[PDB]
Amino acid sequence: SVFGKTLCRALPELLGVTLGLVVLGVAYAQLAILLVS
Amino acid sequence: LKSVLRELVTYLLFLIVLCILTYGMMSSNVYYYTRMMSQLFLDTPVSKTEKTNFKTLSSMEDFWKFTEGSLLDGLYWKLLLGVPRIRQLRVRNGSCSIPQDLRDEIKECYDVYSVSSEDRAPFGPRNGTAWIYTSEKDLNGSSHWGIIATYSGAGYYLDLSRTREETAAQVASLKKNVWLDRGTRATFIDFSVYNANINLFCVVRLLVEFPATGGVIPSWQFQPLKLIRYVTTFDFFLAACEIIFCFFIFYYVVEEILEIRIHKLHYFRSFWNCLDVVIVVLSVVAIGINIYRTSNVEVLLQFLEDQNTFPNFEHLAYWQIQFNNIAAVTVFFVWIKLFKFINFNRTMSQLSTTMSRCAKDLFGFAIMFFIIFLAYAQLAYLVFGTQVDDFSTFQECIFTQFRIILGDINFAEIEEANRVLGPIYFTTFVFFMFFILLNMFLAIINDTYSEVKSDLAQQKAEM
Amino acid sequence: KYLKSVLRELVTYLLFLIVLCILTYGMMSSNVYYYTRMMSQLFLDTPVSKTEKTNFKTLSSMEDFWKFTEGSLLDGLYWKDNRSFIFYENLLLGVPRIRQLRVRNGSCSIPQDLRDEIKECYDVYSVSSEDRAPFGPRNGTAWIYTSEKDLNGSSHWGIIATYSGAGYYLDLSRTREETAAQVASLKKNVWLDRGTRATFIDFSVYNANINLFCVVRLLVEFPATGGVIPSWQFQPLKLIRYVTTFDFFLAACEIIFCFFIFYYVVEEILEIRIHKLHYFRSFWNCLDVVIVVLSVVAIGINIYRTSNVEVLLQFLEDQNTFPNFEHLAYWQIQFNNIAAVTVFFVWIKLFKFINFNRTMSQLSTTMSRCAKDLFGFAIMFFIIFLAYAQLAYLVFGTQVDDFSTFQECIFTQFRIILGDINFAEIEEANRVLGPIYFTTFVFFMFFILLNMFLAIINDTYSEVKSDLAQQKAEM
Ligand SMILES: *[C@@H]1O[C@H](CO)[C@@H](O)[C@H](O)[C@H]1NC(C)=O
Ligand SMILES: *[C@@H]1O[C@H](CO)[C@@H](O)[C@H](O)[C@H]1NC(C)=O
Ligand SMILES: *[C@@H]1O[C@H](CO)[C@@H](O)[C@H](O)[C@H]1NC(C)=O
Ligand SMILES: *[C@@H]1O[C@H](CO)[C@@H](O)[C@H](O)[C@H]1NC(C)=O
Ligand SMILES: *[C@@H]1O[C@H](CO)[C@@H](O)[C@H](O)[C@H]1NC(C)=O
Ligand SMILES: *[C@@H]1O[C@H](CO)[C@@H](O)[C@H](O)[C@H]1NC(C)=O
Repeated sequence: SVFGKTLCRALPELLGVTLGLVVLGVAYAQLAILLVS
Repeated sequence: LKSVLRELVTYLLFLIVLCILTYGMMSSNVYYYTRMMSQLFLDTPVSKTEKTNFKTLSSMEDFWKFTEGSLLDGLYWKLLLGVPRIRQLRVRNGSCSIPQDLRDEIKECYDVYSVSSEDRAPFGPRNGTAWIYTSEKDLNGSSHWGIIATYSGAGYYLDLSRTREETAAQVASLKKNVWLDRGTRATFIDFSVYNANINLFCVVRLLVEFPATGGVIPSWQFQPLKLIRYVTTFDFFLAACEIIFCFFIFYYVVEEILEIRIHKLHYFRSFWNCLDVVIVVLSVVAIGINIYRTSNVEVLLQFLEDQNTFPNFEHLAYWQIQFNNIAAVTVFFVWIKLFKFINFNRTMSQLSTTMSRCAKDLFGFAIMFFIIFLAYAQLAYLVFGTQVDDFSTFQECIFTQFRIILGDINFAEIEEANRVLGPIYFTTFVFFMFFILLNMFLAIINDTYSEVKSDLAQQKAEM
Repeated sequence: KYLKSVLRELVTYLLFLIVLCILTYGMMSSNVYYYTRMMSQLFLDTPVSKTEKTNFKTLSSMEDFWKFTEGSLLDGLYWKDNRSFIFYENLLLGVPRIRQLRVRNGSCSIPQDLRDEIKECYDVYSVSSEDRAPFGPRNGTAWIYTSEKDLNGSSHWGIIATYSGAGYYLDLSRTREETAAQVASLKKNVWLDRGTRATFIDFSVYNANINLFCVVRLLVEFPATGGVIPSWQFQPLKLIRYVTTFDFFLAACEIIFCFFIFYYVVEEILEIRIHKLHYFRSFWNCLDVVIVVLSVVAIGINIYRTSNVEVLLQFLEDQNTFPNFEHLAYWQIQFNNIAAVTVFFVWIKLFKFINFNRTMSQLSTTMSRCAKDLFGFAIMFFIIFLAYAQLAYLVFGTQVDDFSTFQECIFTQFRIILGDINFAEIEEANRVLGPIYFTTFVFFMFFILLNMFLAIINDTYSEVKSDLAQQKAEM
């Protein structure tokens, strides 16, 4: 019974990490374009 | 705590201005023009009876055929903004020492290109300007930094005409009275075009270097520039965006100078205060070298060279690329600064502190990782240096090792080049950099996360 | 005190590293790669003839070899009895030589059942089953056996087997017209029967501009099951030294390196006799022994390679013979391998001195207190790895070309982890037990077995961190 509980309580932290990676990925994408390409 | 919302709204205004200002620098015809010029040349084959193009040059006669047929075909259809120029750099006979044993068979030697060994001597049928060494300053050139070596600005040059009647004649004369002898080491072709209806003119520089061991190596540089074709459609809007960007930068700099001067005696005791000053100085430099670039381009709106002089536009391309790079860095840092406005969340404030409490340990791990990475790179360079074409230079060994990590190994020629010590490099690299050294990163992160969360829990839940 | 000793051990190591890096930079340039690249593309990419499209890399039969020998080979070899410059710069030293190895008829035993069906058999290549009798129009050296000792040869270790240095050879000429006639005469009186098992072609070039020889060898192997397997080797040798001040600088650096190695040997002898059988447990004193041994081996190889240059001297008074430069090319490769490994170990030895501040000794301690567990688990991991590799070798060993040999199986299984598979040939090679292998391997390796190294290291790091923090704080 612990797998569902640990996948449900640890959802906000994973979502926050995903948000941070989305921001850090769009910044890197904007640097990648315009630099040489 | 109301200034936080003021900073948030100011930063959002700045970000919306900057996003538009950088979307205005992603025109469709700045990249497609280069892609269509790099295919109009470099891909069309020689006149006939051959399939090799410039990208696959193989000999000297191939270069002569390309110069006669394909170059004089793509330049003239059936503007040039001045006239094309062709240049040669060569070395001196007897510039190296032939061993006494190998004599009576090898008379002359031509050393690899170097400034100390380059010759300054007249040619044979020496009536033109392409048979006398002119100094570096007299050619208005600086350097190229090619593949094999770096080439000076001097050499033997010949300005071409403006049509198929007074151009092919001198090229044929150069081929008849032999110009590219065994001593040649580099050949340059320089010209601008301005064949685009939109201003958007591009300069092109083609290099063909002859190594000291036979063969040819080609290289190319295509570089488009900018002009001010101001229209009421979208250009006044971008001018307003640029001037309001300058106003925003002025506001930011006066703000930061106010706080640094009037209180706290030192502004550089955090991370967000050592970042916005960097952004401000980069923006000031970008504005300066943008105004200067526009002023430089303004005067040269001539198109009346009348095939008398050769335009020299490399000085403008240098500033163009510098401005592009500095703007790319500025936009990236502006986007990074966004974290300050979302770090004070209920669940985002346990990962930021985790990643800031272990920065010293992460740097300490990165140094250890890079030492071993570079040791492996040097070993691969020494072992597979002359065969694999992936490990041909150190800068390519590093970039290949960074691609084995991303699951892009070839391994077809690594094992072919060396049956023993070829697999030993690969398997040990994988073992000691995927099982042992990429598990030392998450270990530090996990320990820091656990201790930070425990401290926060015993702090909040207790009080 | 102790700082003086650390500085004494650090300055000498820095000087050693500087000397080693100077030598390594001097023994590797960028004009050496393009030399080999051009010489390779000249012979290995040009089609055998103006009409065909097969090159040396894709020979498929014994007639393609004769097309290549009277074709691309000569065109790329002679380039217009004056001397022949390959790219107008590469002088062709001496004359090329073509050699052959063959096994004798009746070297195996046909089963009695169909002995009236098949007449002759020729075994796979082996020294015990090699032909020695003359054959054909036994005029000269192309039809008469010549032993290894009388031919100045050595083994090769090709792809299928390890060939000796003997056989039936022939030295070609300096001009194209005579070489074409010689090869045509060899082709008329059939020189390549069913008994041939290998064929070698060797030559050399100089390129006096940058003083650097280049030795070229081409091998064609005819397996007992019919077919052709080609192989090549271009080696940029360097024999004539001391013509530039840079060469003298390198000689001085080599002497200094010898001095450093002698000093390190003396220091090792001084320290071993103190801690008898106790000296050999630090991983920093079990590593210096490796460096010393490798450096001594490299010094011996370099001396033995630069001292025996008799072949060059013998060739210098006779520029109309075959220059035998294969031994020098072999020892150059061996020296490069040894030097590369030695430099790698010397670079790794920086952790002796760099691990003297906090947050640098925590990582070293974490590595030191979990090495035993890592070795213990690597034993199990590699047992399972070898079991899977042997299963794949038994099931896919004759069809997939990635599991053709045991080593190929191991390397393919290492590449599967990175995410580099085909799986289009694995499935069609065996519809059952092919997918089972792949699925179970992926599950037991990515899910369960690679998640244990991380657990071990993560546990040990936290244990060490807590231990050090408790020791320091509670003092
Ligand atoms: C280069 O100089 C040497 C020096 O004597 C001379 O022998 C040789 O002929 C010269 N090269 C040519 C092409 O004349
Ligand atoms: C001399 O000048 C003419 C053009 O006036 C040129 O064609 C020729 O190549 C030059 N050199 C000679 C005649 O040796
Ligand atoms: C270099 O530029 C100057 C500009 O004043 C010009 O006078 C000179 O002729 C140029 N050099 C050439 C075209 O070789
Ligand atoms: C090979 O030897 C067998 C006898 O062992 C003989 O019958 C056969 O003719 C031989 N083949 C050739 C090609 O000489
Ligand atoms: C064998 O005899 C001589 C050399 O001994 C040679 O000229 C002749 O062509 C050879 N006979 C052949 C190949 O039939
Ligand atoms: C083998 O080497 C010796 C030198 O000791 C030489 O005289 C002989 O001709 C060589 N054998 C050949 C080239 O077949």
